[PDB]
Amino acid sequence: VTLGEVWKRQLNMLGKQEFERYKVSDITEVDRTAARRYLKEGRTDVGISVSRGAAKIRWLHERGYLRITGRVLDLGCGRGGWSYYAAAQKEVMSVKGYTLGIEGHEKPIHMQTLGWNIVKFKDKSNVFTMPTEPSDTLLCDIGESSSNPLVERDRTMKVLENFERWKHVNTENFCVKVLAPYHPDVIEKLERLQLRFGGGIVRVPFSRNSTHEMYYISGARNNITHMVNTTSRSLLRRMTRPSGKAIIEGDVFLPTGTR
Ligand SMILES: Nc1ncnc2c1ncn2[C@@H]1O[C@H](C[C@@H](N)CC[C@H](N)C(=O)O)[C@@H](O)[C@H]1O
Repeated sequence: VTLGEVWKRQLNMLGKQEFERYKVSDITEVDRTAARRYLKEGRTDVGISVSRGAAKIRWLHERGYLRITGRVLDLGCGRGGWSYYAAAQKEVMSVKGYTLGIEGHEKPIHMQTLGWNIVKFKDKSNVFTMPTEPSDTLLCDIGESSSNPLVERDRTMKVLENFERWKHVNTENFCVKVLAPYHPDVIEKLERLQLRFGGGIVRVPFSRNSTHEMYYISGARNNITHMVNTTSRSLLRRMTRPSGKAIIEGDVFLPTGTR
């Protein structure tokens, strides 16, 4: 019924080469070559980011959709790309990152980029079972893709329900992943969250066309349905006229040392 639902159905029907071409079409992308080379040599001292995810929070921060201040909580921190980006910012007092870490490449990776000494990581943490704690800036980047839209809907609602649980009175700043924002249930829930907490929703250009993920943020006020639909239209437009080419820019580089 929604344009996002049409997008998801069409996406799932794409042939293999069509899918690969489509997913990068007109997206923005950071060049990860430098960071990967250094990490391969165990060079944790260097001013690099541990993940591609850092590019998303940099865009959100630099473009004024999110202020990053005080006590930062990073729910689903993974390797720590957002946590280390936050730690380098002058208004940040501390960072606590929690993540499941049920694989491997997806546990926190220690680094010595700026403010590393004010970051504390806890692996094997389920943020859904944990008690909440206060924060000034609440970040959450959880939402695991599924070809099944109903699974994506369920996962999104769970994340939003838990976000509301964690969203404290002193939480002025927030950024939550909305995996599948186009589902009517998700739109309806976000609208009620917005009445309580204000804020708005945004598409980060570093997201692949193969996901409809958007971010609910504190830094801008906008119309949820309008913003989601505009993204659905962009995604469908790219599907009918795919360039097959991403726009590559410089990675998230950071200063180094203690704070
Ligand atoms: N219930 C949960 N509790 C804690 N972490 C989770 C949960 N579900 C998923 N995760 C983790 O959340 C992470 C999401 C990642 N996309 C985060 C990337 C991160 N923002 C970065 O820049 O590196 C994954 O590593 C998941 O393992």
